[PDB]
Amino acid sequence: AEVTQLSNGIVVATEHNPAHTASVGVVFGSGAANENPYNNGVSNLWKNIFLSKENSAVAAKEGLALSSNISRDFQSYIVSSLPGSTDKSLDFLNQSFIQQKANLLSSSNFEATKKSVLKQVQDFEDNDHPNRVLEHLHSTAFQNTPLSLPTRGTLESLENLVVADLESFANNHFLNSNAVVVGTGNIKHEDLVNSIESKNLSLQTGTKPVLKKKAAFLGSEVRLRDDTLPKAWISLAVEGEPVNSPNYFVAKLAAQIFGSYNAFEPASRLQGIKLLDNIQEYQLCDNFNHFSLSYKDSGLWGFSTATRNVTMIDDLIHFTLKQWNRLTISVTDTEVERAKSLLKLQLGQLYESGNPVNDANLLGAEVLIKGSKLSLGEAFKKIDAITVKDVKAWAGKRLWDQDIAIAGTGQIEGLLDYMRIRSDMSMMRW
Amino acid sequence: GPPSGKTYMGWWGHMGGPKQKGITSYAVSPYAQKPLQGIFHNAVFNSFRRFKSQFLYVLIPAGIYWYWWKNGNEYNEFLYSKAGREELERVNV
Repeated sequence: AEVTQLSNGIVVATEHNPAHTASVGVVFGSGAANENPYNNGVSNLWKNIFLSKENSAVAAKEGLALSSNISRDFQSYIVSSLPGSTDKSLDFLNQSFIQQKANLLSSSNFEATKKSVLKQVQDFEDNDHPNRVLEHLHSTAFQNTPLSLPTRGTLESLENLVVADLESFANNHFLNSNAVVVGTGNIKHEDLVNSIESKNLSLQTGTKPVLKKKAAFLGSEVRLRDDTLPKAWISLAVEGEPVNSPNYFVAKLAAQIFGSYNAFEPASRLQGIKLLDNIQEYQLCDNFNHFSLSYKDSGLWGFSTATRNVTMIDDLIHFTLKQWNRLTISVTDTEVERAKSLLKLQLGQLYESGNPVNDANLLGAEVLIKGSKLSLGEAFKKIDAITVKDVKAWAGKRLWDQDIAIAGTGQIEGLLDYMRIRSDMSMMRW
Repeated sequence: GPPSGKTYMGWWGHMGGPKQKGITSYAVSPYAQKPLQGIFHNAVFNSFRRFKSQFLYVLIPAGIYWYWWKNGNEYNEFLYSKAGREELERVNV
């Protein structure tokens, strides 16, 4: 199992499991959710300078690999290396987060980096519809609230950003109190904690970041109708459960019940999902996936989907929502059992991956909120505990007759009004 | 069933309109809205302005007509009274 965490002057957390490489990186407890409408896309802008060609060559010669990640709740800068070169990493991490906090931001590099993410983001809004719709789902579900800020940042606030903004953010967020350095792969705990404690100092210690206003959900919808697109992508959700919630898993199990489906992959159509009977007769969609996005303040439970059957979208939604109704009144026992097995399975492949850069992002995010990583074995214990009765209570609070967030793009003329869809959140009774 | 003539209105998914692009609509659930206010303070001095424009289009015709009726109506009354038994005998047959 493992997972060990110790303080010092800063807080360190590691997880070693003798495999191939080993990665070390600094994960900051602030991210997209800590930005503003006008400075939005600043973190995604740091991510690209840290991954700049200038800095990439410096670590490439030294035999390292750089990996950055920008999320809502957090931010991460990770360096991969061989098991032995575990010290080569820290000397680069520190070089770029202390020495080169004056370099890099030098023009000719910033302008190059900015022109590149400005295109990178313009490509995303023109092509990656599924993820764009999801981004807009957050945008409307949590509108005028922290969580509503898109990770890559807007295309406008991006071209208004100058070095100063980058610096201001770093000075306000990249701090000792709001940070966690992590190490996964095969590097031992005592090896890191000491190598870090070698070079003392603090660098803005005792400084706390500017707080804000708790994120909130709002029943709303955003429809980006584009008739020139060949499909209709849509995502829909309700207020979910935040990480470190009594129902963190109960909610995650409910999503696994309806799961994911790809109409073109033979095995997918054979799944044990009652909904798949209703959707395959007239092929209501090409694919769909259910999720249970959790964050520090709130979350989103619902599903995403793409469809070519533009004249029958109303049924896609109808059947899909009639199934969600079941979780409050008729979810069977074997539906819950199947979910557990498949939850455990997909949950395991998530934690137990052959890439430490994944493991890092998972260790950091957790210890950066609850201050400790929940062992995979401990999870299974909770998952197997969950009863049919549990799923129904959760559904009664979260799902039954509750507001919803809708977002769509492409040929969505057939997606009926908010009130029509909202109505399906329940069923008639005597 | 057999086909039918081309109408100027299809149905959801092929309503028969022009291809739409660039228009983005946003809306909020009636559940997240103030328990039906609007009227008084916001939509009280906004109403009736929607019959301030139109008013002249109805009023004048109504005016011209009510005057015409009332007027010739008085003439009947006069004609069929002593005061006009002479005017009557004149303009009758």
